[PDB]
Amino acid sequence: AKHHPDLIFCRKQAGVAIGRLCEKCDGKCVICDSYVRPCTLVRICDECNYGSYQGRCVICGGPGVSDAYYCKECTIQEKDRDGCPKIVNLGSSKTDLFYE
Amino acid sequence: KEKPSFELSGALLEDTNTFRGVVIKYSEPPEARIPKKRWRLYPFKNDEVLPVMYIHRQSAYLLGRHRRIADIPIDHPSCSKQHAVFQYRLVEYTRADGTVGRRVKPYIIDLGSGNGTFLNNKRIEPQRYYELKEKDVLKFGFSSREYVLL
Amino acid sequence: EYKKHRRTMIISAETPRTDRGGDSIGETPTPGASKRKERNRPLSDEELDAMFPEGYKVLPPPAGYVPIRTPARKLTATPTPLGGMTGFHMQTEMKSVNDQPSGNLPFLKPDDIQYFDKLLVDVDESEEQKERKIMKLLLKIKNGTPPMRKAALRQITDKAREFGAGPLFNQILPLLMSPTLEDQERHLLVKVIDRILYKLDDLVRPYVHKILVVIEPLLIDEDYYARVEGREIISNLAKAAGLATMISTMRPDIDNMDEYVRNTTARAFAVVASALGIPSLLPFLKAVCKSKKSWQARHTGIKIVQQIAILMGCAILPHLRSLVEIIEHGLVDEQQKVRTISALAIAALAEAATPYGIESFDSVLKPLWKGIRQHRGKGLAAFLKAIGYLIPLMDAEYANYYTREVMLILIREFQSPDEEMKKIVLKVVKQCCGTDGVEANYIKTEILPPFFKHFWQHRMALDRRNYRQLVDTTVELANKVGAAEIISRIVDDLKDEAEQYRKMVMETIEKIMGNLGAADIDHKLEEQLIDGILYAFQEQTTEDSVMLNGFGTVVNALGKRVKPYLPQICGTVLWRLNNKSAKVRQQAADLISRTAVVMKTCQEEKLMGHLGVVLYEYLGEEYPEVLGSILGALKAIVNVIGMHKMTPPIKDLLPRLTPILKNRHEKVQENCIDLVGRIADRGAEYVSAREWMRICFELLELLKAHKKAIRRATVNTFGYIAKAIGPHDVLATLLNNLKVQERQNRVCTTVAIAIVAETCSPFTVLPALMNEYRVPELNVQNGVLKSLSFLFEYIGEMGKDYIYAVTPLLEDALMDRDLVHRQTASAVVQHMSLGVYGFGCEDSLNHLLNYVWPNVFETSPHVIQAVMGALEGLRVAIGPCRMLQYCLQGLFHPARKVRDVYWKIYNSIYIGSQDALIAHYPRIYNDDKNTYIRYELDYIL
Amino acid sequence: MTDRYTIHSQLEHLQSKYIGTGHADTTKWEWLVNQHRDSYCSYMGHFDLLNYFAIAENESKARVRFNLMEKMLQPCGPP
Amino acid sequence: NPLTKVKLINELNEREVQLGVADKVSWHSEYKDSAWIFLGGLPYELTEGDIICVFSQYGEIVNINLVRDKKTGKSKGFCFLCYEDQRSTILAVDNFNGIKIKGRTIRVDHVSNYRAPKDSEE
Amino acid sequence: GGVWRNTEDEILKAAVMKYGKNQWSRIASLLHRKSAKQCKARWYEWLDPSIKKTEWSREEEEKLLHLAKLMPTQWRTIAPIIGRTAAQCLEHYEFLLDKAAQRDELEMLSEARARL
Amino acid sequence: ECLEKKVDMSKVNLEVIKPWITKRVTEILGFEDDVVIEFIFNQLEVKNPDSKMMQINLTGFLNGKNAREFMGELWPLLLSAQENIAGIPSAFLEL
Amino acid sequence: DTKLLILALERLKEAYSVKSRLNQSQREELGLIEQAYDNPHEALSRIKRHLLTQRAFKEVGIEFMDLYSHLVPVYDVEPLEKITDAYLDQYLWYEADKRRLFPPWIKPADTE
Amino acid sequence: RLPPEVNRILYIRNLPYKITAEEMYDIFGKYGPIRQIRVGNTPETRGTAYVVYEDIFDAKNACDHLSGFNVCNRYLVVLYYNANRAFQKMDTKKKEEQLKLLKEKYGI
RNA sequence: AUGAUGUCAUACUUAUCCUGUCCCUUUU
Repeated sequence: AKHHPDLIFCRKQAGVAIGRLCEKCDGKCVICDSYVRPCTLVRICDECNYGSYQGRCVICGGPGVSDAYYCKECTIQEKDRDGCPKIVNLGSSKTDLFYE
Repeated sequence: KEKPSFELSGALLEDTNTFRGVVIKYSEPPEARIPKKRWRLYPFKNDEVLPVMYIHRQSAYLLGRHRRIADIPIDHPSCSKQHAVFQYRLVEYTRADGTVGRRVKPYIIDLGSGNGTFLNNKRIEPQRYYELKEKDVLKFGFSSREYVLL
Repeated sequence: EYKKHRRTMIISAETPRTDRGGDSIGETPTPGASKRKERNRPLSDEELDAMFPEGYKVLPPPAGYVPIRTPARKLTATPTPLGGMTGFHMQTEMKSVNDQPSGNLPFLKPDDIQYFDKLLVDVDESEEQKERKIMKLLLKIKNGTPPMRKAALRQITDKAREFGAGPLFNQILPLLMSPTLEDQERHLLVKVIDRILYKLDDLVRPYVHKILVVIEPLLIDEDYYARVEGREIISNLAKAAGLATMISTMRPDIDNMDEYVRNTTARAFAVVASALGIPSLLPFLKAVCKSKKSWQARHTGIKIVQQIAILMGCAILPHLRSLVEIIEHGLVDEQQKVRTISALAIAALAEAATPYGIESFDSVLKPLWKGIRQHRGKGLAAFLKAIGYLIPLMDAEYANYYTREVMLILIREFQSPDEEMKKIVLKVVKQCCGTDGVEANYIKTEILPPFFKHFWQHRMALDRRNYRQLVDTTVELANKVGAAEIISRIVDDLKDEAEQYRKMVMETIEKIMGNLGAADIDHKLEEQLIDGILYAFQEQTTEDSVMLNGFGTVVNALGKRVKPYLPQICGTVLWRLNNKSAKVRQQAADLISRTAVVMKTCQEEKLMGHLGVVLYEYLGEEYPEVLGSILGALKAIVNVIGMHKMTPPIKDLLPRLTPILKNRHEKVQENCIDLVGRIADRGAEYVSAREWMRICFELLELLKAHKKAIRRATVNTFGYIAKAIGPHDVLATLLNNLKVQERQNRVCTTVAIAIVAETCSPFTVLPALMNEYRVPELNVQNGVLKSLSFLFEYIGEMGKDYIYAVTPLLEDALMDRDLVHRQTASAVVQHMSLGVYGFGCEDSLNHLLNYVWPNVFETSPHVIQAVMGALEGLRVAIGPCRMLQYCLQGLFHPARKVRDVYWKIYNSIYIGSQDALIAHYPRIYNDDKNTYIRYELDYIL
Repeated sequence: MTDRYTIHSQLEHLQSKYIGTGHADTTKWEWLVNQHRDSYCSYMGHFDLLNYFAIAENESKARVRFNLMEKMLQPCGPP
Repeated sequence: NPLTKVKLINELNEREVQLGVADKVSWHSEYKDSAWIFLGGLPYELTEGDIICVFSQYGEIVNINLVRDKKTGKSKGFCFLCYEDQRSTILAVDNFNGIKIKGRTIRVDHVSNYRAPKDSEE
Repeated sequence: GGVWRNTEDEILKAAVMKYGKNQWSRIASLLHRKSAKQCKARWYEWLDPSIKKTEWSREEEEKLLHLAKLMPTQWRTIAPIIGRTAAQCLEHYEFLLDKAAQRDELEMLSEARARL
Repeated sequence: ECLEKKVDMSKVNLEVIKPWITKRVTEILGFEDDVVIEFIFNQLEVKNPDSKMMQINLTGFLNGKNAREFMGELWPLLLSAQENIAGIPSAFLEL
Repeated sequence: DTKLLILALERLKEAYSVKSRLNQSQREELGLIEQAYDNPHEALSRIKRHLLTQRAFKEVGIEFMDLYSHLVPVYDVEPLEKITDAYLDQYLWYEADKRRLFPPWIKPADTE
Repeated sequence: RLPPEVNRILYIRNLPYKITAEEMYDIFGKYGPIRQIRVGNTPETRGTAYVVYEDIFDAKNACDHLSGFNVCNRYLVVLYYNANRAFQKMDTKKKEEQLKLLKEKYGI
């Protein structure tokens, strides 16, 4: 996105697990990364939500509280009918901040 | 078939004093200290003091017939590996003035040799605080020796 | 002491294996000799030439000093016993030395000299020696200022293809191998290894093992982030190199004497198998576990099966059958380890085996159950682990019998001192007794008394894993046998001395009353409850949520059964609300915050008077960490009792809040801004406008916050008060900012311009903004461009009009003064383009697309991705046909650049709306070998 | 049988997985065959377009559908 | 797993020392009223007299008994010894836990259940 | 710190020409990189208009060579006397001149040394 | 090369190919290992194996020059076993 | 070396910061002090390089204080120069007492 | 009673280009018998040397007393030399003959 | 008179981000 250009999404097969968002990343969109116009809910992959991988945020990856949703600008642009956008990789973000 | 004994095992004693390739016996007490008196080992095997070893610079000194345990070998075939151990330690004694204090003096005690030892043509028994001084005619072997130290 | 064998690892196929055979044979020679009878073993001149690097001589001096060195041993005893001493004379008295010789050259630790000595000498400017010499940019990465580390890091990234992997790793692996290595320095060298391994692909093949030897110790580590990094870089290495490279590389470490390398090597195969997939690597494994040489191998390979189970986890599912078919042959093996680790690996499998593939484990069972009878010690517990994870996967009929058999041993084995044991049998009790096909009364009688006897003790709780797992198991037993039982037995322990134990039973009660509900609880036990919870809460050694969330959940679960207990509660709440200054104030405050609703619905109004004015009084507290909790409590009190009923009428409260905003720190800033938000949104009439506009001019600099949520609440509030007043003044006060501060929140003011433009119709506001683009100051020009962007993003449909107004200005902006204009303006075109869709304004969007179109070419990431979003929105709004009519000629153009880009675009147009493209592909004539005319469209009735 | 050609991966990038997107180095015949296959798929998917195509010709709907499915592989001759 | 028990006991003692626990809840209320401590992981060349001499630094042991196995010298590696008071057992579990004695390290913990012949893990 | 870039040096020269010389706090409020003492030291070291930054001759070298032996320390005292007055060009010239030119019984003895 | 003809391991035996593969592995790698025998067992376990994948797996393990000759010797013996109606190579008819 | 540097920096900190006052010069002094207490070997490197190299000095500060009987003027120095000179001073006194160079005549020292 | 990272090899620097191996052997020969010593004869490595002793504790007493020890005008850089790094220039081989010997002579 | 590589400051963007830990390495 915005917060991270080197991050890669999962884009796996869509399952029946509804996605969730963390308390620090509440209200933020997954594709458009906006805060207004939520139109479609976020669905997670089957391998992305299993055991300890269930109930986690898609973007933040932390403890999810509320369910995540997609932006209406991404819904009208057909950017929400793609695969599961689970953040798998984590590069150049929250790595040197742990040392300080 | 069982026979547990709960006695003193050798491994706990060997782990406390562990040498390079053998066990280490004849440990000094806690009252050992570095000597500051004017004393040097003058060895005369053929009335000529070729070598000279400082006894106040080192804390431990082991001489034997083995090259792996000892640091420097010795040319004495009639002496065992553990025959005599001359170590300096400040023991409880009185000076000439009568005041008590710490005096650096050498300790003389037999370590249980197989043939014993002799000093100034006289055998000395262990566990007896003998007045050891400089220029003593000692023997560094179990039976006899052709070399004396001063 | 186990891990420090790392320090003994020297740096780095038939020859490779030939070496291990000789290594083990020398081990048998030496080991044998002692029976026949370390690093100090004497050495040989070839071995001597082996250690030191290139360019040194072993030339001696005279023929009378080497004999001194030989007598030195004998004379180390002899001459130490001889005359010697040193002295000094008083006499009057050149001093050379070297720090790092360079323009700056950030400093060298006294040890690192050994590595970087070559840099110290100043000889310069006369091939490879100059590449090693210039490669000391490493030193700039290791030690120096952060900017030096950044710039150095890039410079070495782009020189990868140049220098090659050989010199780099040759000059790195010693450093990453250094005994004095830091935490940070380690991590940074890991970073450079990654970044260079994103490029080098075929090159690394000789160095792969030479890498892994240092890296595999990262997999076993106390730090977690170190582990995820390690797994990542081994993933990049294995995928980077070839499969056969990895395989053929890593064999000799399987039979290596030390088990350390075997283990970490197993996790290595786990990572590489995640990289290149299970089926590719299967025949290797399946070959390994059947190796007839020695057991250690099979032990390793089985451990590999396990670590694959942990790593891949849920994704094992397809090959589960083949994997089982591999592992099954080790359960019956004569060696023990292989059996143990085997069944353990079955466990890991089944645990990653989500409710399915039961029959794949099928043939495994019948031996296991049999083994359950005859085993003593750890292997037994391991089997219990496996069977434990299995049982949820069986049928409640077969698992009825089998379960009822397991329960016996499960009972008998509670009492073992082994903590591994207790972990296993614990989680077991969870799965076996958390089965729907198990009867309550049987558990109530047989299990619970020994369970609370042996398991609940102060050995457990002090440990971490045992703590958690215990919590879970107890929670589930509550889930079956019911609530009042478990709680009723563990209440008396709330009053126990130690903290951690109290914490444990407290969180247990919390989760229990969370799930089952408080309805089951009787009266007396409820008295013991509330008293227990107060008592435990009155002594807090550390600050933590467990006690608080615990209390809150207990009360909210009890509902209004708690009402008789309030005066005791809140009495404690006020008295504690003094006592501890910095420690407990914040905590009692938060207690109020979470108990608000309960103190409301039961209609105790005196208590709301109390909390209202009492808390009102603490707003002068100088300690921020307290004050924050105070404001939070006020917040929660606002959400229960309404505006006009506030016992501290808002006229009092709000201006008393206003000065606090200088607090800066989020602790007071967070809750404060929040509350100003709640009141500013809800009532908002109680306060006169003058106060409000002052609040504005105070809010303006809150945008320096380092936290995102602060700015969040801030902007939303600013919208609320924008409603309370009306647009023009406040949007002017936003335009007062020239966006000089690029740090903290700047564009945030832009967002305020957006939301303000929403709160009352932007149909009013736009002319002011559009006029304010005139100002010659550039950064605020791009600022108002952003304001348009977010503006259309929030307004959506309503832009069906204002498009025209913004159109010529976008013309001026999109026509480039400087790149940021084109970028931001393009984003505006995007959000406009999504917003207006389908309403028939496309024409002017085409006009703007003209000026958009030249910007297609550039290497700047933000402008190219911006333009991409732009042309995507323009795709959906205009329709593909026009897009494609701009994208045709660029596809086949001779240059590489144009083709790269126009094909990127054409792909973006292609993926979406691929169905609607059909009509618009032009007519393309047919050549000799191929017919390029689609004649179907030319069929005419 | 040394081939020295292992199109496996590099740095988890590119790796085309879709069909009909195309590249910058795409030939004219491959793009024409992909456009013809997309046109055949759009004719087979749309019911009104298939009805308008079968009403003009004297063939039936299922025969024209089988002819369009048979002409998909080699519908214009791979370049 | 074989040597992780002493590490787990040391981690529990470190967590009890760092969590701010008093003397009443310092992992002693669950192993109270019993001076019988469980020792496991000893060397195969250690006798009962040497273990009784090494474990007498914190007080005189009342009843010590080594795990008898392999009819030749009764050697299995485990040992059970009851001290005089519970404070001596607490000091032995707090000081002699995880220490090294003649090569391989041993483990010191409390059982406080009964006297059983086969209760440790080899 | 104190990198003394050229764009900062021009701004410091403009602040010295516009504001004044005996007002160091007024010149430090328009640079955002150095303090007032560092700005005054830069103005007295490199930004001074009377500093002779070039033309090293043999008369000044002979003056500095005939002054470093009379006073070995206190190079700041010989800064304005030699004429350089930069307090660092004198030490650099001394280092260049040192590197380029490098490339009772006792009395009884001497008494008999003349009598023999 | 010789790895372009399609073959099938279901029409050929497996016990007669173990000694020739063991001799080829002892000639190539010098000694006898357990990873190469397991790789040869996994390469013939499928009913329709891949000659190019087996050649890549042999070039990754061995040097490549001897691995190409080993693949060319294993493809011809498998072809002679699959072409025969019995399902055995030419080295099994004599002994 | 390091033991002497810690002692001298402790004295310099205890004097220059006591309680809740500042400047901007004193702020840079406290900051360099904290950086020295964070990366001590680098600071010892800095001090050694300065003491062997830089034979110059920056402009020191002075304004007298008035114990109104006899005024006794008190001089102030620039920060990093003060730190380096302070480690030099504690070094000089350490080697002086180890050498017993100043006699027992000049008796102002560590009896009381 | 020793840190593990120290090894029998010591990297020694701040050496003159004229320095003699006589002074080398003499000085360093205090602590124990020399396994051997190398000296850089190459343009970059001139001024550096590596010392190797029959025992580690030798080297420990060495770096103890020889820390910042003086020669000519110089204070030598005395560090414990690292391991691994650049090794594989040589190989693992020639184990077969010696192992065959110990398998022959003692017969074990 | 553009453009080229190059050591070196300076602004700008990413609504970039400040409580992250071993709740999993337990390898002889």
